[PDB]
Amino acid sequence: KKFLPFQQFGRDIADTTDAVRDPQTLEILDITPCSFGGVSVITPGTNTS
Amino acid sequence: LVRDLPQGFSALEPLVDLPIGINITRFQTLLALHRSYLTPGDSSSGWTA
Amino acid sequence: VQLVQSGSELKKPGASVKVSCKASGYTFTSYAMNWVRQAPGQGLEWMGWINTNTGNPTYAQGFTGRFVFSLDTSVSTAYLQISSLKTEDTAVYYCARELWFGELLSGDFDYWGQGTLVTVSS
Amino acid sequence: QCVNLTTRTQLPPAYTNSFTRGVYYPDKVFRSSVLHSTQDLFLPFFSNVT
Amino acid sequence: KGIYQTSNFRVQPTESIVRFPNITNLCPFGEVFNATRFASVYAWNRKRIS
Ligand SMILES: *[C@@H]1O[C@H](CO)[C@@H](O[C@@H]2O[C@H](CO)[C@@H](O)[C@H](O)[C@H]2NC(C)=O)[C@H](O)[C@H]1NC(C)=O
Ligand SMILES: *[C@@H]1O[C@H](CO)[C@@H](O)[C@H](O)[C@H]1NC(C)=O
Ligand SMILES: *[C@@H]1O[C@H](CO)[C@@H](O)[C@H](O)[C@H]1NC(C)=O
Ligand SMILES: *[C@@H]1O[C@H](CO)[C@@H](O)[C@H](O)[C@H]1NC(C)=O
Repeated sequence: KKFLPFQQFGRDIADTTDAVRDPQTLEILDITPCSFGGVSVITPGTNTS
Repeated sequence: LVRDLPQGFSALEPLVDLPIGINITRFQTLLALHRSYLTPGDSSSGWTA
Repeated sequence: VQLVQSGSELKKPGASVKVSCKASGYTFTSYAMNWVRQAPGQGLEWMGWINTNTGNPTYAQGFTGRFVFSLDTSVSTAYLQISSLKTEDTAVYYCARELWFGELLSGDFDYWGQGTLVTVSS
Repeated sequence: QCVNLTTRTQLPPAYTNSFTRGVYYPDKVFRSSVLHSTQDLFLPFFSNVT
Repeated sequence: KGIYQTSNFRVQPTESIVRFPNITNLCPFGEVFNATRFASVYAWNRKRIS
């Protein structure tokens, strides 16, 4: 994602940062949240085991 | 083109921000002036557009 | 920018006809209106121009009286009216667009219409 | 020093149509493949321009 | 016996990185805080710090 020289970091439809400029190397880096998900537990009941 | 404003669409990038704090109510533009040997006279009339 | 005119017509000699000209796609009051004719087999003849702001016509030589220029603003359609038609008036009339520069006009004809073919015969 | 310009024809200006011009970037935010609404000063479409 | 949604997992960050521009010179705060004379309210001074 090329950036025009006037503009700082961008945004998405969720109002979160997605791309940013480095303040030293003046390069463009993408930001993505790391892995996450739900936790579900399989149990045969508290009576069996 | 020749003599008219063209038909099309364009997006204007910002150029510079000028914090001046002054009050502006009127404005005027600056134009050039051509003087040569085909325009005799004084400085008030010896010119071409 | 389109310049559509009225269709062709046939008329007996001695009567009077009116030719319209509709303009679109551009601001009518900004540019003046010029008229030109072309008899079949020869070149272009210019009878004059009419201002689109004040509506004043300016006829050339030999076209005074018989030729009438008139405009309007709301409908924004030019008109050409010729009275006492005879055999030599058989020609096609073209509308010529000329931008308003002042009391002296230039020679830039940028846009033309499709023309209206009239024919005076018995 | 100042000098007044002579031999110039004083004439009224004219008008023409601005075909969807005057659109600028409203902010310094990069966006891609999204229809974004805004409320700011803009040139209205098909306006008279002197 | 059955399925139950309990909580959520996430990758904890390993460290932290701070990105700041290459700059070393200090702002002259004492120029405006220890100035010899101050302008009036109706003619208030405006100075740029950058
Ligand atoms: C050019 O002409 C103008 C007049 O059209 C001169 O305007 C002066 O305007 C001030 C206030 O706007 C008046 O107090 C002066 O009396 C005007 N001058 C005169 C001579 O009437 C303007 O000075 C002219 N430029 C130069 C360089 O003389
Ligand atoms: C476990 O289930 C059996 C029947 O499947 C039942 O008889 C027994 O009482 C249960 N255990 C407990 C601790 O309730
Ligand atoms: C700027 O000058 C005009 C000229 O009379 C005045 O009406 C206006 O109040 C001033 N201030 C602003 C903020 O426009
Ligand atoms: C532009 O001006 C012309 C004549 O002055 C008028 O007919 C037209 O409606 C105007 N258009 C707009 C968008 O103001």
